Parts: sequence; structure tokens; C-alpha cells
Amino acid sequence: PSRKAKVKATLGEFDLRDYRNVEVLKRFLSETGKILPRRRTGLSAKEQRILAKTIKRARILGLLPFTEKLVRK
Amino acid sequence: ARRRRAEVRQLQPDLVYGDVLVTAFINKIMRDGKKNLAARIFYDACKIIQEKTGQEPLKVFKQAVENVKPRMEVRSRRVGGANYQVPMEVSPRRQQSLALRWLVQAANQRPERRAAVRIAHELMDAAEGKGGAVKKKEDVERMAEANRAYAHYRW
Amino acid sequence: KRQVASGRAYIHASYNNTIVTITDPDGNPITWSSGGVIGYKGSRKGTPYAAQLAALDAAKKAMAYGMQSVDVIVRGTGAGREQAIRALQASGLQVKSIVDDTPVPHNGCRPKKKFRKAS
RNA sequence: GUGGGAGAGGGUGGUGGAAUUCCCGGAGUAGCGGUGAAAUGCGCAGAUACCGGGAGGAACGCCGAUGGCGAAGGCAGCCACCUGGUCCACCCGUGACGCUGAGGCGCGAAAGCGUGGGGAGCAAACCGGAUUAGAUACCCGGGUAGUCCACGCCCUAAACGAUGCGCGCUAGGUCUCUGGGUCUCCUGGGGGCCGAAGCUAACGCGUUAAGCGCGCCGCCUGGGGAGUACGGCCGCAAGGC
Ligand SMILES: [K+]
Ligand SMILES: [K+]
Ligand SMILES: [K+]
Ligand SMILES: [K+]
Ligand SMILES: [K+]
Ligand SMILES: [Mg+2]
Ligand SMILES: [Mg+2]
Ligand SMILES: [Mg+2]
Ligand SMILES: [Mg+2]
Ligand SMILES: [Mg+2]
Ligand SMILES: [Mg+2]
Ligand SMILES: [Mg+2]
Ligand SMILES: [Mg+2]
Ligand SMILES: [Mg+2]
Ligand SMILES: [Mg+2]
Ligand SMILES: [Mg+2]
Ligand SMILES: [Mg+2]
Ligand SMILES: [Mg+2]
Ligand SMILES: [Mg+2]
Ligand SMILES: [Mg+2]
Ligand SMILES: [Mg+2]
Ligand SMILES: [Mg+2]
Ligand SMILES: [Mg+2]
Ligand SMILES: [Mg+2]
Ligand SMILES: [Mg+2]
Ligand SMILES: [Mg+2]
Ligand SMILES: [Mg+2]
Ligand SMILES: [Mg+2]
Ligand SMILES: [Mg+2]
Ligand SMILES: [Mg+2]
Ligand SMILES: [Mg+2]
Ligand SMILES: [Mg+2]
Ligand SMILES: [Mg+2]
Ligand SMILES: [Mg+2]
Ligand SMILES: [Mg+2]
Ligand SMILES: [Mg+2]
Ligand SMILES: [Mg+2]
Ligand SMILES: [Mg+2]
Ligand SMILES: [Mg+2]
Ligand SMILES: [Mg+2]
Ligand SMILES: [Mg+2]
Ligand SMILES: [Mg+2]
Ligand SMILES: [Mg+2]
Ligand SMILES: [Mg+2]
Ligand SMILES: [Mg+2]
Ligand SMILES: [Mg+2]
Ligand SMILES: [Mg+2]
Ligand SMILES: [Mg+2]
Ligand SMILES: [Mg+2]
Repeated sequence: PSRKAKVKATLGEFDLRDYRNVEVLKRFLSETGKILPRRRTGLSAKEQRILAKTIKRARILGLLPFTEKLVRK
Repeated sequence: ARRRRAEVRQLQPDLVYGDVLVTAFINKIMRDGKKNLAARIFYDACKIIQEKTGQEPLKVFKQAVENVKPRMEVRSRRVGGANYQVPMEVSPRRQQSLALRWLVQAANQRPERRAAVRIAHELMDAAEGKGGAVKKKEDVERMAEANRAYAHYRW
Repeated sequence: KRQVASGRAYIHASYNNTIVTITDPDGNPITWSSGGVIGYKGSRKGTPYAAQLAALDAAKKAMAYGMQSVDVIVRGTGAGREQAIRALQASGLQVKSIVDDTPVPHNGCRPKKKFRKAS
């Protein structure tokens, strides 16, 4: 049910369309480089749809990873 | 037993040593419902245990039964269309049952003339770690743990 | 004869076989094992017990090179992956970390008919 | 008209990473693979597994959904350019300029055809291995056309909501996409579920009507024969109407 924390509530005022701000978009990625679902980010449809493309832009720029490796399995 | 759990029968204690295991061995020796003949055979075998071994026959009997008890066995299981020999542990009651049954069966395989000599010699050899019953235990613990690859079919 | 004393451990676990490759921190292998290296020949290689045997055999082969601490890397969803994990975990070798690096594509190539109804 | 909005709507060019295959090198040893179990197969010319580098083609993981867009087929990495549709607010302009639509014209998944190119993965036919009483199959190892691109054909479908288009009227509740606003909520458009009246043979439909009406087009008239024959038109052919 993802009752741990919502990423939006765990954050303040920020730009969703900024593809250069890494230290905020890192919080929206999972342990792997994958994009978190709606239940984890706590965003809306429009917010999530914008976050997706901005994260992809940051990935292509080389700031965010495409995929990572799981640890402690 | 499908509906219930099939509780175990409690046996009367032995009329001499007061051990229910002795009575169970009497019953495994019993044939055609002859309790007196089976008790005669077993008590004469106990008389043979002494004057051949200085130890009391109760200790020899219990130690032999402990030496015959198998730790793991192997049951067949139908998986994926084939039939596999799956190894798994053994409940203590089945350990006792198999031990006594193997003792009796291996005793009747001996070349000794009369029954009491057979039971006595089998008990002694099983106590000191040899005989047909210990061979049966080793064969079962070989079959099991010889198919260790199927241990995940435990169920 | 290299005396590595520290390296990596790749576990390729599939439904048909589990195979362990013990390498150095640069990735170059030292020894290895699998279900076929052990007496198992057919389907018995895709067994957790066979995976344990392969892991322990590779570990003992690595002991000859005097290796103590390892870094485990898991690839592939197959029976006996966690069994090889637990085998290497207490085998004289110190396990420093376990990492799952199963290669997942981004829907690049068309799978075989056996793996279809997906992309 | 003015001001705004969302979108995998379309076309062109460029570009990103994961993975598969192949090649080069390093390291490394006796099998890998595959199945219900196997064998063909590949491996001492050094495979599999591992690391690094390189080439090429194809599809875009998470986001992603019961979501969005389009008239339908259908559309999913990212960026840019060109471009279509559509929705809302203001009540500004024209002043019935509207609806439908036989023909015509255009679009039209996949497969297929022509010319040229490309060809990594997959894979009709086919070559084998198994299974079986047999196995021209399911299972396994290979593999050509093809899948891909350009241009030109082909016009089919469970082309499906099995429900033609437009407008008006007729209880609501709930979920959701997207605007606007006095932003508990109201209002408008779109996607779902439950249900008033009513309809239906029933299942079910029920402001996204299959209800109540109106306009226009398409089509049906027992089953087989048969979407066959003949004829015509279209097509390079397969074949289609
Ligand atoms: K061979
Ligand atoms: K849809
Ligand atoms: K060709
Ligand atoms: K039709
Ligand atoms: K609003
Ligand atoms: Mg016997
Ligand atoms: Mg195998
Ligand atoms: Mg587009
Ligand atoms: Mg090489
Ligand atoms: Mg092969
Ligand atoms: Mg080959
Ligand atoms: Mg050969
Ligand atoms: Mg040689
Ligand atoms: Mg390879
Ligand atoms: Mg490579
Ligand atoms: Mg090439
Ligand atoms: Mg999805
Ligand atoms: Mg729509
Ligand atoms: Mg469709
Ligand atoms: Mg006016
Ligand atoms: Mg006027
Ligand atoms: Mg019209
Ligand atoms: Mg027309
Ligand atoms: Mg077509
Ligand atoms: Mg085509
Ligand atoms: Mg062609
Ligand atoms: Mg060609
Ligand atoms: Mg193939
Ligand atoms: Mg094939
Ligand atoms: Mg064949
Ligand atoms: Mg048959
Ligand atoms: Mg045959
Ligand atoms: Mg051809
Ligand atoms: Mg449909
Ligand atoms: Mg229809
Ligand atoms: Mg309708
Ligand atoms: Mg609505
Ligand atoms: Mg209903
Ligand atoms: Mg009613
Ligand atoms: Mg009803
Ligand atoms: Mg209506
Ligand atoms: Mg008729
Ligand atoms: Mg007909
Ligand atoms: Mg007819
Ligand atoms: Mg036809
Ligand atoms: Mg004709
Ligand atoms: Mg002609
Ligand atoms: Mg034909
Ligand atoms: Mg025809």
C-alpha cells in the first residue's frame, strides 16, 4: 500500500519541468534507476506525466541513470 | 484417516520389565494371535542375552532399537508425470515401528534353528552395530540422501 | 597460482542449469563450476542442490588461489539461485555483498515463441 | 474572432540507453544448451560463464493505468521543424450560411506482389531431433521468403461497442481525464461502473440509450448449395467488389 512516505509530501516547493535539478529528481527514482509509480510519488496525472519526460531528459543528459543494480538481495 | 488424526494406541506395560516398547516387540513377534508363544520366545531370548553378555537384556534391547532407528527415509511422489524418490525425515513413531519390524524380519532371516536364538543373536548384533536390520537402516539412509537433489519435493 | 585473496562471484541461474564463475575484482575469471562439472548430467543441473554443489566446488577451487572475501553477483531467475547464495554465504568465503544484475532489456528484440505474449 | 488548454494525432530530420547477435582482445576449463525425460546441435580450431573494445539491425523497460489521441485502420525513448483535429472562457463578429449523403474521390492492421536496399532477433516453407500405433503436429536444434526502409500496387478482417451520422427530450450516485469559476463545491467536454422511468425474447441497455422523438444513408426477408457459377469492373499476380 506504500504507507512509508509520499515523495511530494516529503518535499517542498520545486519545479517539475526542470530537467537539470538532480538532487530533487533522484528522490523520485527507486532503488533502481526506474521511475517510481504514482503510489510512491503521490503526484497527480499531469504532474506525473511531466515528471516522466523531465526525468527522461535528465537521463539523456547523463544526470540520472537508466538503470541500477539491486543490493542486499 | 481422513476426518480425524487417528490417535495412537497405548499399549499395556511389560509384565517383567514394565516397558511398553517390550510389549510392542512382543506384538511384532506375535503370529496368528499367539501372545503366550511370542512372550515365551522373547523371554527365552532375554535368558539367552545373559550368560552370553553380562549386561541386562533391557539395555541391550533398547540400545539395539536405537541403533536400528532410521533418521531419514524416501517416499515416492508423482510430479510432472514421472515418479521420483524424494528423501525426507521420519517421525519418531515410524522410527520405532520400522525398527521393531526390521528387527523381527531380520531375526527370522537368520540361520539359527529355533526362534529364541534368532531373536537373541539379532538383538545382540544390532546392539553392537551389525546384522540385517542395521543393513536395512543403512540401505534406507543410502536411498534417502542418495536422491538429495529431490529434497525440495519434501511436502 | 595468483593469490587473489579477494574477488567477485557471478551466479548465472537458469531453469535448466546454475553455473558459478569466480573472478577477480576486474572480472577476469579464476575458476568456475556448474551442474555439469559435478556428476549431474541432465535436468538435475537445474536443481537447488546441484547449484549448492556447484557453488561449493567453485569456492573450494578458489580456496586453492587463497581467496577469502567475495562479492556475489546474481543473474537470471532460476531454481537454485538462493540456494547457491546460501551455499557461498557459509563456505569459508566471506560474502561482502549480494547484487542482482539480471540483464533486463528495454523491449529490444523479439523473444522466441516459448517466451512470447510479451515484448 | 480574441485569449488560453491537454494529447503515443500525422509527416521529416537528428539523437539516447538497456538487451540480443557477430567480431577483436584479455582471462579461463569440460561442457554448454535443451526437455516430462531426452536426443539432434554447438564445444580441444578452447564453447558456456566473466571483463573490456568494436559493428549492425530492430524494438522502446520503469513511467503506464480500469489513462490519453484519432473518423476508422491505428498511434508509446528523446529533441527539433512542419501540420491536422479538438476543448474551454469572453458574448465580440456573420445572420440559417444547416443535417444526412446514392455515385465519385481519398484513407485503410496484418499477410501478399513489383523494383531496389537492408537483414540483429524472430520466423511460413524446408532440413533435422524427439514424441506417437502413425506425428506431414504440439515439444527441441537449425533455417528461406518475410518481418525492416524507399517508391508503387494490393482493399481483406472477430476493419468489434458484432451498436451508421446529427439534433432535441427524459432521476441520480460513484470513479476518472481535462479546462473554467464565487476552487467544501459549481459548471463544461471526454473515458468507466451502479442504477429512476422506460425498453428488450431474455441477457442486458439505461444523459456515452439498445429509452422517447425527428431527418437522411446502408442493409436484412429460412438453412444448405454459396460468397460458389456466369457476366462485368478492378488487379502484375494472389485475388477483390
Ligand atoms: K558430449
Ligand atoms: K484505451
Ligand atoms: K531478397
Ligand atoms: K460487418
Ligand atoms: K480547478
Ligand atoms: Mg529385511
Ligand atoms: Mg539442464
Ligand atoms: Mg506525436
Ligand atoms: Mg575469444
Ligand atoms: Mg546450440
Ligand atoms: Mg548453432
Ligand atoms: Mg561433436
Ligand atoms: Mg588440446
Ligand atoms: Mg556468447
Ligand atoms: Mg561485450
Ligand atoms: Mg552485419
Ligand atoms: Mg505497462
Ligand atoms: Mg477520443
Ligand atoms: Mg483495436
Ligand atoms: Mg451577439
Ligand atoms: Mg446584425
Ligand atoms: Mg458529413
Ligand atoms: Mg461514400
Ligand atoms: Mg492494407
Ligand atoms: Mg504489409
Ligand atoms: Mg517486398
Ligand atoms: Mg527484396
Ligand atoms: Mg531461431
Ligand atoms: Mg523452430
Ligand atoms: Mg519435424
Ligand atoms: Mg496416440
Ligand atoms: Mg519409434
Ligand atoms: Mg520473393
Ligand atoms: Mg472488440
Ligand atoms: Mg460497427
Ligand atoms: Mg451511439
Ligand atoms: Mg460526463
Ligand atoms: Mg447497468
Ligand atoms: Mg423497471
Ligand atoms: Mg435483470
Ligand atoms: Mg440518443
Ligand atoms: Mg433457399
Ligand atoms: Mg452462405
Ligand atoms: Mg442464402
Ligand atoms: Mg472471400
Ligand atoms: Mg468471372
Ligand atoms: Mg486483368
Ligand atoms: Mg494459394
Ligand atoms: Mg472470391
